[PDB]
Amino acid sequence: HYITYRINNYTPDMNREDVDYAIRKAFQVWSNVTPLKFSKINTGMADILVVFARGAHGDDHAFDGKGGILAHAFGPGSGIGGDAHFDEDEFWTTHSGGTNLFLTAVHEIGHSLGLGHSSDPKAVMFPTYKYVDINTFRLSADDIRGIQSLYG
Ligand SMILES: COc1ccc(-c2ccc(S(=O)(=O)c3ccccc3CC(=O)NO)cc2)cc1
Ligand SMILES: [Ca+2]
Ligand SMILES: [Ca+2]
Ligand SMILES: [Ca+2]
Ligand SMILES: [Zn+2]
Ligand SMILES: [Zn+2]
Repeated sequence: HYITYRINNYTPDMNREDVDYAIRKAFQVWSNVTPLKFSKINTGMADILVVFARGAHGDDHAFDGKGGILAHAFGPGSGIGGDAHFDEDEFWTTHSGGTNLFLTAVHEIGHSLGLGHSSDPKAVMFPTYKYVDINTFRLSADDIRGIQSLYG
């Protein structure tokens, strides 16, 4: 129940502190509904690596340029397992005006922890990006069902 994460690199779209905050808040969403304890590391071997990259980036799932696929993430495992990759050809944002990193990271971390996609459009795990005010964002009951089915 104790999972480490590291931010490999920072999108130039955002301030470094804003990337840190968005990612920290995204892990907090999942920690708030599970026994999971997440610890950020700055250097070293983490369970979950966060990476921004474009096109082909070393995993056999190349990105596709601006638009299309925004991000993907691997389920829990050794190596690339757990990692969450964000397509740098998107414009990552703290709020709107691009693709919101926090919301996207909530979705990807879901996959990092072993979740698939939901058929509930209110779930963060439903694979349609839609901006919502970050302060009013809430996991759906379907997301909570999924994650609690794995942890606890
Ligand atoms: C509410 O906040 C949200 C909800 C959903 C996502 C989300 C939605 C879609 C995608 S995507 O990369 O375009 C995509 C679209 C369809 C099928 C697969 C994918 C890849 C994917 O599911 N990555 O996790 C990636 C992230 C992002 C943020
Ligand atoms: Ca893309
Ligand atoms: Ca990993
Ligand atoms: Ca970018
Ligand atoms: Zn990748
Ligand atoms: Zn997804």
